[PDB]
Amino acid sequence: QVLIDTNFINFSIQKKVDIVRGMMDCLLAKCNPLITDCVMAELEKLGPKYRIALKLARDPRIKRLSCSHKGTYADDCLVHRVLQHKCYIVATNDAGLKQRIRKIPGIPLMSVGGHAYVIEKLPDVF
Amino acid sequence: PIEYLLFEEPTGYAVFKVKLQQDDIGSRLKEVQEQINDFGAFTKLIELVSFAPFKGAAEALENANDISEGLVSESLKAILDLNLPKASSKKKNITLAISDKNLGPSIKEEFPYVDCISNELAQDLIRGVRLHGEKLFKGLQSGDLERAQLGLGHAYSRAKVKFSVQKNDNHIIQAIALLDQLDKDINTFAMRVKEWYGWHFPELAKLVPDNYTFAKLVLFIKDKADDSLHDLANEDSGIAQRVIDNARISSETDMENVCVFAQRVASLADYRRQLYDYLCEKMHTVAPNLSELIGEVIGARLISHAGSLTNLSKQAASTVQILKNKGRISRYLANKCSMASRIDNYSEEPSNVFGSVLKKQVEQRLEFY
Amino acid sequence: NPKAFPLADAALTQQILDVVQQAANLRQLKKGANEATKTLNRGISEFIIMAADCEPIEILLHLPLLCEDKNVPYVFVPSRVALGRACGVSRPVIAASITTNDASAIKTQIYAVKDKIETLL
Amino acid sequence: DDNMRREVQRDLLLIKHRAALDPKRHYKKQRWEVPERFAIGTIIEDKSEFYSSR
Amino acid sequence: TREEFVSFKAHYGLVTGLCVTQPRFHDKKPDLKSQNFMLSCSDDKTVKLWSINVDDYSNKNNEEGLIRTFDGESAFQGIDSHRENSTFATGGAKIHLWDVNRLKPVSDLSWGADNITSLKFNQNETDILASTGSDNSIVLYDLRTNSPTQKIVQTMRTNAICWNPMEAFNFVTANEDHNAYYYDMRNLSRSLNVFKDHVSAVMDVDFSPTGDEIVTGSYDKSIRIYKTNHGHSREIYHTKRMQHVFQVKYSMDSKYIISGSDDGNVRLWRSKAWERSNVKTTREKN
Amino acid sequence: ARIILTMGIRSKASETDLSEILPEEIEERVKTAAEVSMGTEITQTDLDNINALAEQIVEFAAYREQLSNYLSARMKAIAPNLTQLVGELVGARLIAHSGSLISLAKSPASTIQILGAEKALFRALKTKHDTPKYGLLYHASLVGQATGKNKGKIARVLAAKAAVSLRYDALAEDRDDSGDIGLESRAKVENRLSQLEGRDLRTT
Amino acid sequence: GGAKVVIEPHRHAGVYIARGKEDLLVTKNMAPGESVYGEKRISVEEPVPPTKVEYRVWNPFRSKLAAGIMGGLDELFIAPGKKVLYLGAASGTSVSHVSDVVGPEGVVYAVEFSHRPGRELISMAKKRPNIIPIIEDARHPQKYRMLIGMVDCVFADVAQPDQARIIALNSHMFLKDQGGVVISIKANCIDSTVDAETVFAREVQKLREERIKPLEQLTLEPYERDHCIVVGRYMRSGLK
RNA sequence: GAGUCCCAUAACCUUUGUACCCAGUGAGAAA
RNA sequence: GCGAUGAUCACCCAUGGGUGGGUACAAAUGGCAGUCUGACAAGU
RNA sequence: AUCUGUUUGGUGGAACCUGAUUAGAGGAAACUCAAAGAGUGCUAUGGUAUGGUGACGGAGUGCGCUGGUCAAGAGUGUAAAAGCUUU
Ligand SMILES: [Zn+2]
Repeated sequence: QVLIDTNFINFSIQKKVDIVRGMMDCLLAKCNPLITDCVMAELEKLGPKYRIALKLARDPRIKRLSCSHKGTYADDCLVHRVLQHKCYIVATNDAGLKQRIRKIPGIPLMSVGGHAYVIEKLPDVF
Repeated sequence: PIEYLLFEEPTGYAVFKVKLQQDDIGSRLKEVQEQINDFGAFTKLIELVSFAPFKGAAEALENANDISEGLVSESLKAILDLNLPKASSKKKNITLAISDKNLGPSIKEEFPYVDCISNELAQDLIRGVRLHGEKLFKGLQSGDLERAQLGLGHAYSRAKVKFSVQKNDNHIIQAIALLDQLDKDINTFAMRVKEWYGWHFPELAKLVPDNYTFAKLVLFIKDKADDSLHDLANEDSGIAQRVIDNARISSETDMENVCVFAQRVASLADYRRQLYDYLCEKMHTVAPNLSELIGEVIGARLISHAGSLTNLSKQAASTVQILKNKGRISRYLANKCSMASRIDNYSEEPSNVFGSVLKKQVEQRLEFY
Repeated sequence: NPKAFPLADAALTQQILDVVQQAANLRQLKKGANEATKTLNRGISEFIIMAADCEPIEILLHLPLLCEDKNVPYVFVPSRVALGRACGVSRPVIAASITTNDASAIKTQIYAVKDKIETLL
Repeated sequence: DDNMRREVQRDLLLIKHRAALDPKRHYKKQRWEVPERFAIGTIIEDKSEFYSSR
Repeated sequence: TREEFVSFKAHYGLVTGLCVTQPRFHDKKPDLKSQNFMLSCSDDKTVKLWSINVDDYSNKNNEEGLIRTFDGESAFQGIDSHRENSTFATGGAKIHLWDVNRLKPVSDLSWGADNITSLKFNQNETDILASTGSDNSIVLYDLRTNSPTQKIVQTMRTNAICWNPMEAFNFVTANEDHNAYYYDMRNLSRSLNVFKDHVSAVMDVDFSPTGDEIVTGSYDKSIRIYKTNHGHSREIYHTKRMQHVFQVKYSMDSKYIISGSDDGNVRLWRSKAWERSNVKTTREKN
Repeated sequence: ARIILTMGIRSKASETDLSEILPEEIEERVKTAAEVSMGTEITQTDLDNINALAEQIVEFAAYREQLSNYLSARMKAIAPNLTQLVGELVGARLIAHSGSLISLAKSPASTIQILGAEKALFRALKTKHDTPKYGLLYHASLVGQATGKNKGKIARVLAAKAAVSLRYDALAEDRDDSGDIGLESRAKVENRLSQLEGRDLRTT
Repeated sequence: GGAKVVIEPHRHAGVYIARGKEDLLVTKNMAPGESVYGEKRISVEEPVPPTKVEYRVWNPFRSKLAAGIMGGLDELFIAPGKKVLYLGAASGTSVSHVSDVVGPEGVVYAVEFSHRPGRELISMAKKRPNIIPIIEDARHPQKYRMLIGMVDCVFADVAQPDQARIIALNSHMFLKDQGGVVISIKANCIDSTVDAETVFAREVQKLREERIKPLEQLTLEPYERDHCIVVGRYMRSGLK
């Protein structure tokens, strides 16, 4: 189960990768993608330029969590809920969030690179 | 509209009248969620109109079982028929707020003009009156509500589990733990009686060594006598009258005192063997298989040292302390006795037949050697 | 509700007895009532099988209370003779226990039978 | 009181310097100053199991 | 709880109208204490009527969706239900009247061959309909005479109507020049108010159930609340996340305002922003 | 024991009352606890053993108080001046501590002061600490009447007068068993206790 | 076995540590003079003569709550004057320790559904009067809503997959606002197809969906493999 | 002047009389 | 004409004794083990 | 032992260095006087305030209102029905 954020969705649509099919042929496993309410709040706050990205995040195949905090800082929410539990893949393309996630141990990181998704800290990919 | 409220509680039934509705749409908000914690604002919502108390713990347990399995009892019928207005059954029923969605159908089966609500609004109204409790009732009930709660919880649980006080092994725990105490008490008290009568003649403790028999015969001999007919309860009695003729030891107030001491020893001596008969009977009705196998006093000490019939039952058979061939008949009797105690504990009203079969098995095993 | 309540039907009974036979070959089965209660109070047990037709029944009904205390699945097979025959010994057994082991070659089978009898229970 | 602290004042030193009583025991590093309220008590091993902790 | 009882893939196109009913069948009896009924028209030429399992009373203990399917030959654009007598009306290529028993329109009540974009029934004097046609027209219909009644042509297109629930002949129109018009049914020659403060096309209007103020959401991504006697906005609600508020209702509490935007979200607001919804002691109420 | 012999059962308590036991203010508490309780209902075959135990310990206390009557009688017939001074059971465990009445009589009054507190005494002598001042004589009624450091003071004067009366009782031959020497010694101790309870360390 | 320890109060109120050469988690004994499940006891003579009061060793391999305490929980809500609703009082093993931590002035409602554990619960609640045994299913709190009122902490040692619904129902009925919610989650008994961190994350998400704010979780690993205690408080308004 | 109410009403040791000994395991046993 | 409802597992003589180590109980005018100080104080 | 000189424990606290604080650092008393903080308790109850300024009250009548029952109407259904619905 993979936590998505907003620039990962934007780079997915910019590189024409499907979310669940890109995840499946990246990991060769069955993926459950998760949009937290703060990532969804960030996509809605991005305005009416990003309508395509918002209604591709509105997808019944993409399940969605319910964050319980004030504010819509998705990087704080993703970092907290991943270092609490260590049962999550983080799909992101922010340089700062990528550095945070790859500094906390045991957390695999997925990112749009080239024309498909790549995964780094998951040691069983083939 | 949530017009009336029915709160069931161990002291009786309460019908409240809802004064102000709480918000439906803003029911998850912070101020609406903590107005039921503040009492100064909850009393703006709820007003007590009726409280029918119970007739006692018997009717309390009856209504606790009826409320538990979702039925309208007769006291419920009385208080609802007193308090709720005769509304229509086809147009604008009166609205009662309950906390039990399967008690609702039993309320509409009896009063068709009553629609019942138990959703989150009625739930937090109900937990508001649960949170405040004794303050809403304005002083009109007998009995503290938590004390009635303790009584009703214990009664409900023993009813639901069918707790019988006949098959209650704590009686035989305390019976044998008291019987050992009075064994050593009759022993030390009659030892002091023999000591105080040792300087009246020191041969009664030589002829009659048993404590009770010594004490009862010295409760009526206080002198010389001759007339040795009612002192046989007669070779020992004849020797005792011969020793009274050849008296060879040395009051009145001290002798009256040691008569009171020997009367105390006799009273202890026949309260013992009343207790022993009681615990043999209680052991036959509580553990018949154990008492058929190894006897009533031995089974009593076995379940005492184990702590309970349940602890002796759930103990492993190789870890039972019962009291070569002589070394392994103990192990055979141990695992058969553990088997018998399991039968006897977990059967509900036990027979004696499996204690009989295990006694037959262990006598066959000892007669084989 | 009888005393020997969570009885298994025939398919679950044969699944249970097959994994009992394999654990008995792999030295992962402690068989008999007091060995079962020994391994139960020691905590090395994954599920206990009681047979619901021995000549008393409380003789092994002492064990559901122990399993409940320590949260261990317990299941009632309706034949002590078939249970002993599955255990691989020349006598009927009335209770048996699957001890825990992680160097065990039948761990998936034991876990599947545990899930089946726990959804039963 | 100090009258009882002057009777249990030695085994409190033993519990403070636990770490150098056995050369194989190796406790976790606490300090353990003497607590303000304590009580000295004796273990009752019961009459159920024998010979092991007895 | 802010959570859906049920969802329904109702149609294939846009569901262009939906309302709610207490369907007066004359063979069955409506169970309104455990079922709710909503019906809904779309541009795939269908009106569908659905029932919902509702947990509001605990009287009972069930075949929820799509109890019937009315069918038209052209598309539909609006729908509103009569507040009695099993009747509703659907606007579209032409405005038809329906009842929930018959599978076909009872009557076609169209002024001319110009289509109808919106519809509202009156709330008291329940047999007076009003409709907005795309020729910038507002038409009143009466259901005693089973006929249209009078129409006016304005400058731009009326997006919505709502009737005053406390005055029974007044209604408010919400139209494409950026303001709302408070009209008297007995004299449509003059508006009796104009509510002016919007800056793009007004998409939807609604009345408070107290009849004293209106809410008004528009194409500039903001909603506005107006006192009925003034004619300028008492309040504006906006959000960076809210885009193009297309539907606004005023909840029956008269205290909350439901807005449906076009990013997908339906949002609750307070009609009075500074007002909290707890119960109040008499010192704070005073 | 007397109350369970009186009532037995909780509903029986609801129908009965009692005033010779449990005086006048615990009645409403036992009635409220009888009305609501977490207790079961017993049977007759074990209520009979409960009743037998209750009458057993009632007769036990009857034997206790009549043995105390016997002790008071023998004590005021053997060493009556010690009874008039320090009391029956206090003088009794003095005599029983030291063995014989003559062996207690030939001991100095300081020993009779510290007579019960031997382990405190000899630890406070074998390390150089302060010795006790009360001993077995602390439970005399006069030392009960004193308060402060003057209960050490009148433990001392009570042991002095008790040595006087005790060796009079053991060594007299024309003794009359009437309490005369013990009574004049007790008057001396009482007015001494008066004159050192009259003083006060405050300044007025 | 006959040795001498020093009793010392823990950080948590109502529980103690007996220091020897191995130190023991220890509680005061509400029913002095007998052991309940065969644990060992400590008898101190505290100073009419001094009275022999005694203490019971809390075994972390037979108590999830003691495993949590001596793994280190920042806040238990079981406290010496409180009311605890124990769910899944599977015998009197941990309920006795919770009972005498809570003390004579506080109440433990021990809810259990099976009947032979209920018989042992009633015979234990005789000698511990502050235990109200409730033999009922916790999945229907209305069946015993008349016997319990306004608890301060719920403890949940149920081992069922509908755990979070049971906890939520009992909390919404009987827990007060900002009261304690202590949960012992067993991963394998919830479900074994996913890993332990997935099922703990889902259960914590279920708790905050039923508005119980989690403060703290602890894996309690040397005593139980793939267990957890989640300590939360019943926020009821504003987890934010 | 002065540490008992915190078991000298006691604790431990020694000797003398009375009743015993010197649990786990887990598939064998017999011929 | 077996068994998991459990098979199995200190010194001296040609079943019986001799010699003692631990267990509990009770006793001891057996032991530890030895019964504080000694002339002022209170008041006016 | 006019041997020994290490360790442990108490007393003591020079020089340097580090950290904090500074009208030097405290201490004791209380039916003392003030300044503030936190928690708890208490029906803490007018959602628009008594049944009534002879303008009023009470009694009775008439209208109004509530409930069930029966009858009639009407719809729907049907060979006829029955049933069901009916602001
Ligand atoms: Zn978030």
